[PDB]
Amino acid sequence: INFARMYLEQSDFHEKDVCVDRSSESVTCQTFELTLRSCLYPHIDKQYLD
Amino acid sequence: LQPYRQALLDLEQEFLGDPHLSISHVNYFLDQFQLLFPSVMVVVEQIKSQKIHGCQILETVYKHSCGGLPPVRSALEKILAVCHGVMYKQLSAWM
Repeated sequence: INFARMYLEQSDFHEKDVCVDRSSESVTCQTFELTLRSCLYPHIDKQYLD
Repeated sequence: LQPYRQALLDLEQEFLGDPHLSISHVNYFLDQFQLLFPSVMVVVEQIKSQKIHGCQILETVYKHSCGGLPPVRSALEKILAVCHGVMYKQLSAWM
C-alpha cells in the first residue's frame, strides 16, 4: 500500500453547472420571480411548513 | 443591419482578394442596401419624431410595414415579426 501510494497511486492520479440559459425556452421560461416562486418558493414554503 | 455588416465584410474580403477591383464594384454590390437603408432611416426618424410608445409604436410600424418596396416590405415583415413575438409574449403572460 505504501509503495502503491508513493509510485502507482502517484502515477494513476489522472483524477483531473446550472444551465440558466433562457435561450432554449425563453417563451416557456417563467419570469424570474415566477421561476423563483415555482422552483424555490414552493420548496421553501414546504420546508417552512414542515 | 447585420446583413449589411455581413455584406460589407464580404465586400472587404473580395476587395482584398482582387487588387484590380474598383469602387464601382462596391457601388454595384451595395446598391441594394443603398436603396433599402434610406426608407428604414426615414421610418426610424419618423418613429423618433412622433415619440411612438409601447404597442402604439407597433401600430405605426404596421402602417409603415405596408410600404411598397418589396425589400423594405420583407425587412418590415421581419421587424413586425419580432414585435409580434414580443406582443405574443406579453399576451401569453396576460392570458
